[PDB]
Amino acid sequence: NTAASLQQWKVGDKCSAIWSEDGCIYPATIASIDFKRETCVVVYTGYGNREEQNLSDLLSPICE
Ligand SMILES: N=c1c2c(n(Cc3ccc(F)cc3)c3c1CCC3)CCC2
Ligand SMILES: [Mg+2]
Ligand SMILES: [Mg+2]
Repeated sequence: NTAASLQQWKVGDKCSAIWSEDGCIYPATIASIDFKRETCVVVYTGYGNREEQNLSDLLSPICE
């Protein structure tokens, strides 16, 4: 699931996310989602590093 049925984000979606150390937003792909926790792991494009994010903190994709 019911949590997933009411969730906008899905594995593989493009989003943007805050890279907290530099205070700036960057493109990412959602690699994993825990729908109970409402957390995910994103893969930042180009760099390829992974980070946990709250689903609540994901942003609309950067225009491309
Ligand atoms: N692995 C990253 C690294 C940086 N950043 C920040 C950064 C700063 C300037 C820029 F043009 C692109 C990324 C980011 C990631 C992933 C998401 C954003 C800065 C150094 C490594
Ligand atoms: Mg719940
Ligand atoms: Mg669980």
